[PDB]
Amino acid sequence: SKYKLIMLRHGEGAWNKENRFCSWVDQKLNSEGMEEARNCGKQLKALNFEFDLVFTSVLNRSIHTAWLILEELGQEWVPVESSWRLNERHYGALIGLNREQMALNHGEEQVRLWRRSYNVTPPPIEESHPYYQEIYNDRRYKVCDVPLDQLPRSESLKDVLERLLPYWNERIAPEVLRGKTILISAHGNSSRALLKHLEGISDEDIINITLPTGVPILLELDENLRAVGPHQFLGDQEAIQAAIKKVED
Amino acid sequence: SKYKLIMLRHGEGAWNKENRFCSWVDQKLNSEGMEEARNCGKQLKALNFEFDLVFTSVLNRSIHTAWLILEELGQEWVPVESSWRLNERHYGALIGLNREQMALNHGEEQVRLWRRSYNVTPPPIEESHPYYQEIYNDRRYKVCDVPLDQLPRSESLKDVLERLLPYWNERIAPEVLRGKTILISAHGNSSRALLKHLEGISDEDIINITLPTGVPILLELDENLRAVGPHQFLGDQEAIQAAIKKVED
Repeated sequence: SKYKLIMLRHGEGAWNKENRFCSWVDQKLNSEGMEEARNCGKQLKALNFEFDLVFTSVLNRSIHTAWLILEELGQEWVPVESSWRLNERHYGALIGLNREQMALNHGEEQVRLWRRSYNVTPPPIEESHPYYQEIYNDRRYKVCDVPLDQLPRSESLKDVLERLLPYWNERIAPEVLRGKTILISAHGNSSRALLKHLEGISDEDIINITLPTGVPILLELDENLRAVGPHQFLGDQEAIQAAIKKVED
Repeated sequence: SKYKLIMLRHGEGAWNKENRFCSWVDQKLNSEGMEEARNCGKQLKALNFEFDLVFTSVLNRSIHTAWLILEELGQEWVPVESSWRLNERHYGALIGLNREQMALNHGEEQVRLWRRSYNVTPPPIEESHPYYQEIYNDRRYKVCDVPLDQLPRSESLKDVLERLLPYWNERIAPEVLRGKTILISAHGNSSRALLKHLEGISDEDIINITLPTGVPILLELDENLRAVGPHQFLGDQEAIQAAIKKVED
């Protein structure tokens, strides 16, 4: 492979356990999630990875994961760049609720698509939503490449890929093609959407892809930046199968 | 005034109490050095500071200081930018040695200059210094705005100001004039050189300015980015003397 890039997702937290979607709520990593980031950094140091640039989202759990890895690598000097286009999927009005609360207010049949389909967008988050203010009042969203009102109020995995692509093509890809070793600290859907694009996965298969957290996901790309072969999880097989088992269902 | 800018320095280490100059050696902050960064962040949060951009050096103690402040401010998303031109003063061959040792190899009168003068450059570091490789083998310096061999091998307070100016003028100044609230996590001489320039301090008076660590240094600039008065230390007026008196001993 002419190029190699590493990617991973932070460890999910308390909400994920209760089957709730943190989404764009800027929750901090818990003890377990901070341990994953460290162990991941140790794993990369053990593989002598030397990064030249780092890309993260605007959500602090993404960033803190990157910081802990850089500290473990002793590469805190590596430029770090953040963007909302790398943010987790915006679940709209479904933010906060568990599976049962969703079926109750929207319809079981209706809820199925929203979590298991590739292009069905959940209903938009509204002024009346408990977390509406906390997201849009945040001044980090007042300095994006698009005005606050032009940002997502809900998203499908397809939507995510569509606002992520611009960032890959305009900011990240040029750096890979320039010989740089990149690290991408992302989220569940963020990383999922980028893998679909680089690996050419169908709309039907993208849904079933396994994405363990706290695990380095190595991608070997050719001259067109298209993945050569399957992405590989780096680290000991035990730690991997436990992580995989954790993102099941 | 019309513009504002916050500067500060990291807590000194063990070497500094042994009266040794860490200089460009990339030492990590100690327990003491990290608590200062946090308390400083808490002090800024307490003052409702909202930064739009952050500048640090390439030495990790500078960076970690910034990260701890951003975390305390809940502004981990603020872009961070690092440069060697913000690095601590390069003390040349004097890196490592203590007072007793410097004299033993150079002379009480000759060393008194290199430490208390504004323009006398210490001898350069030789390829035989214990810390030479540790500094020039590092890849963080193989990606600077000037080739590795062209980096200072020692410096005077004047030298520091001369390689810092290009970065103020070209990178930071434009952002201040653009309405942005900047934060600069620097070092002893770095912060000293910058204040001298912006406040128009003499070569003799500069030597005596008291630069407490872990303290927010507010600077109000006019339209020409010149100091509109003297810089001011912010925070609990109680803890501020604990900072100055400690720096004065």
